[PDB]
Amino acid sequence: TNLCPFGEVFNATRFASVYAWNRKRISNCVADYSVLYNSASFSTFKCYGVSPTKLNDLCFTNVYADSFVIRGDEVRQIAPGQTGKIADYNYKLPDDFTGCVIAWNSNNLDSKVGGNYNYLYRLFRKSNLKPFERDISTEIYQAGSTPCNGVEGFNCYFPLQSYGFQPTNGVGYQPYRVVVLSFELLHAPATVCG
Amino acid sequence: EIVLTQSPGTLSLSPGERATLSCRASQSVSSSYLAWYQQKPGQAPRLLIYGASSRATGIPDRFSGSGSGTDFTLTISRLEPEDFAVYYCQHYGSSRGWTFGQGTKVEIK
Amino acid sequence: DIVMTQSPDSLAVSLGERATINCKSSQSVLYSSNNKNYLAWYQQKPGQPPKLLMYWASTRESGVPDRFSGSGSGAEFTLTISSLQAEDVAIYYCQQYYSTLTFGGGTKVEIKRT
Amino acid sequence: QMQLVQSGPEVKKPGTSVKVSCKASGFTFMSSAVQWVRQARGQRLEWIGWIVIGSGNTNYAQKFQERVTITRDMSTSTAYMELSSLRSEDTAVYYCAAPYCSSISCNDGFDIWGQGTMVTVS
Amino acid sequence: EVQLVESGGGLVKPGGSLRLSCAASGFTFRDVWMSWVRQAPGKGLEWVGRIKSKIDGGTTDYAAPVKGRFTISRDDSKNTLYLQMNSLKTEDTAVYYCTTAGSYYYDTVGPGLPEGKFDYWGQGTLVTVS
Ligand SMILES: *[C@@H]1O[C@H](CO)[C@@H](O)[C@H](O)[C@H]1NC(C)=O
Repeated sequence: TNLCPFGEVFNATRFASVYAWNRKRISNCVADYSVLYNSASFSTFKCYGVSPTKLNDLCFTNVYADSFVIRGDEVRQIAPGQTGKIADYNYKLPDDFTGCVIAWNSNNLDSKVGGNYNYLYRLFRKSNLKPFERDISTEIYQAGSTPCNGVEGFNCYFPLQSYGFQPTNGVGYQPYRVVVLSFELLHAPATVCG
Repeated sequence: EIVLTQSPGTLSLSPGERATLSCRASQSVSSSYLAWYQQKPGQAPRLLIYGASSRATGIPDRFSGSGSGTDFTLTISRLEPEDFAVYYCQHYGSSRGWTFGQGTKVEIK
Repeated sequence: DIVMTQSPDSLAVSLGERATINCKSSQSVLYSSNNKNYLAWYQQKPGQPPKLLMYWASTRESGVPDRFSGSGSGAEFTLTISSLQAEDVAIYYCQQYYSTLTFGGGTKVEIKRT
Repeated sequence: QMQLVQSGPEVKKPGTSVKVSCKASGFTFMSSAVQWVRQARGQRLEWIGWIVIGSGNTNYAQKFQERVTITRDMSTSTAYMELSSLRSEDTAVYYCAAPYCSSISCNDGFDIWGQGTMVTVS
Repeated sequence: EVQLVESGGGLVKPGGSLRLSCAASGFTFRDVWMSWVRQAPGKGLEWVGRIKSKIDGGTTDYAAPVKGRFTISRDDSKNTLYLQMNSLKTEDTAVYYCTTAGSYYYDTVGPGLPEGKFDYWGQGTLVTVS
């Protein structure tokens, strides 16, 4: 009955770039989401699954935590049925998604005075992502009928673009750490309870 | 920056005659970044050839690009009154390029 | 190890005169991703440790006069001082962050006099 | 039908700055890139710089280094360029150009040019 | 204000060994990558080596001319940076500095820099080999 190590997810010193979003399994432990919900530290705590407090009475076979950093205006894209650059090319939730999306304001940590360019997002892809797909390719994006020679210049571009995260950014342009908690009921005894 | 030059700087031809325009890079890079444009006085430049050979949409069959490496050409099988214009070549490169040649003109003789 | 080189080794500049320092890397410091050039410029005076003026050579650090600005991309860059003051006499160094850390040999900037 | 529409003529004093706009229409802006070229009357075309719309990345000719800035605002579907420290030699017609872009792919050359903007410095 | 303190310099016989150290200032030491830089009199700056912050592997790297003769370590409970040099050569004569330079791009430190800047250098200490 070990307590789930939520601090390893929510208190993490570093977060993955959204183009290569981190994934961690939570299993065989005692969850507490009420401590998160009542922390009042989160700018957003929204469930598309069971309501934020009703879920505390439920057991699951597992929970997955998807961790990444995006602009505050992009937080709305982290939902089922959404479109836009993050929803289509970096991270996608299925229309059948069950779980919750939690956002935290990291402007005091992830921003840098000259700008923090270590957080990357995908700008180009040949097609939209499948739900929970993680595309980490760095291959130069091709456009047009002419084959790309692997060298940037015209109709050849690096697929990723950095965020310009700075302390002076308006709230919509401030970085937010986002954790998506996906819940599953597999044909197995539950391993996660609270 | 790569320097492009053109020759002849001026040509004089009668309508119905075959014409050839040419250019030379200070160094060879690739045919894939070469394009030719046509300009008339009072008008913006218009794309004729790209990829050093492909026709732009709506371009007549008499126009074709040619050549390779350092030396590229643009040819017209027979001149029409519409074809008397100033022409330019451009090299896109890997960027930090995109230079234009000195230009060439075809006059009516 | 990546090696940075600088030129001129030294430049005499009269007061109020514009001055520049050129440099060239053994390889590009551009990362493709982020479209950033990992080049910084440092200032050193005798008896003192060097201090940072610009980190990407595109932006000034706090306390740095607006007279200073970097330029260029890829393997080749230039630092420009729009007008030199006596307070700006120093040895200037390039630093690369592309891999580990590298410094150039540095360039001396001094006031021209008879 | 794709078209580019540029801002109209403007006259500036030396030592001042000028801004020129180029509005997109009839094609996908985000997949495109915009090139800026200027031409003095009777003179050869001169490249100034270019911008990739999706990334905002730019490059400039060494002649215009730190004299020209190119920006874009996708919500206005418009490219913008600014030139500073104007000289009488900068008098020219300024043009924007871009490849046609479908939802699938873009052309491999600058098939569409704007009508041009006259800029005079005196 | 932010101030580093350096010590352990002095004359060393060739083929000998020396331990150098630098005390941390008020800025968080443990979360900042640190490096050693040396400058011989009459010469330009030369990088010696670097150590990563605790969040990372904590691994180190060295400039090729000094590799295998130099070891970098830190004591987080004392917030002190150390350099051990072995088999010293007359070529190694230099003033040695401890710095934060180059760390800001790769470290986890936010915008809240105590002086508005992340670039800190010690005054260094002279090491002489003869
Ligand atoms: C992060 O650590 C702090 C330590 O005081 C704790 O108060 C907070 O609840 C933690 N956040 C978690 C576990 O999500």
